[PDB]
Amino acid sequence: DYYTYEWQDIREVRANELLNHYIKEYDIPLIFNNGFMDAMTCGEEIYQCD
Amino acid sequence: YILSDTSTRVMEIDGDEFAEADYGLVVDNSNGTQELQQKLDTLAQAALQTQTLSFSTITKLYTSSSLAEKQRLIEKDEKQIRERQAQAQKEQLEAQQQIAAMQQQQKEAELLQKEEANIRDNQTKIIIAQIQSE
Amino acid sequence: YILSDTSTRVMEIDGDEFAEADYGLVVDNSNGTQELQQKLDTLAQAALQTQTLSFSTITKLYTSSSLAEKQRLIEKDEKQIRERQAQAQKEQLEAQQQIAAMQQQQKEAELLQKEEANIRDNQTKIIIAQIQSE
Ligand SMILES: [Mg+2]
Repeated sequence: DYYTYEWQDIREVRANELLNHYIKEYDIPLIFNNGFMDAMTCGEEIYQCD
Repeated sequence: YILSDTSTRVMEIDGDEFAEADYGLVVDNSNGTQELQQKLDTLAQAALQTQTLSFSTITKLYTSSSLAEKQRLIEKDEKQIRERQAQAQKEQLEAQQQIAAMQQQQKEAELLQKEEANIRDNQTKIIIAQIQSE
Repeated sequence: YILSDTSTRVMEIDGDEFAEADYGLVVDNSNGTQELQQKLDTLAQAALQTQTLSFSTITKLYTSSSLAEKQRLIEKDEKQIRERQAQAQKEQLEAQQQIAAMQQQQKEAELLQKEEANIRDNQTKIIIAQIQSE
């Protein structure tokens, strides 16, 4: 079934399987939610990805 | 564990150093991709009925989380069934034709029987004419 | 008592010293997994009617508590019906062929009888003319 797939498709599945996991693992929507409170208080909204 | 067999071998085909927005892939939460997601599941629900997508495929669509995998499953399951219906049309066509072949083979067998049935009456009429003439 | 026969056996594999989120499993109460539980239970009902899913398996889905268990159960019974509907079509396909097989040999038995019938009138006819010649 990967003969009907495309190269931009296999790169897109791998990108989502990385992103769908770690959003649910770290609970990233809460990390972005604390960052909005600094946005309304400083005017700054910064994150480090390490 | 979080990636597949084909997804882990992407690391070998070169250049993965380069950002994904250089290879045509962007992170997008916008009204275009929610409209494409709501279309692609409504299209699958319209394909679940009329027996175009199996119940194996639709549960893979609900647990996909990527608009291109769930696009390829609609494409893959349509090509499989439309191949199966085209060969089912073909096997039903040749079956009535071999039925048309076996009825034709027996009626010329009936036809060849009555002509060999007739001549052996005719040549034995020559025999019963022959014996008493002595 | 609270676990299955398979679920007590993953302890024998060398992985349960580590967290579950290292093997792709997280706890989730979101809009994502709540929509999946609706989409599996609605697809179960559309499979219950149109005779694709039995009443025994629907009772297993309601008391399943896992969104991947009831994914593997709807795919289980749908594979059970598609093999039965394929073999019953093939059993009906050979049944018309074997009736057509036995109707073929019986009319050839009507064919092979009348060629050996008429020659028997012929060979006794030669005995008639040979007796009168003496
Ligand atoms: Mg028990």
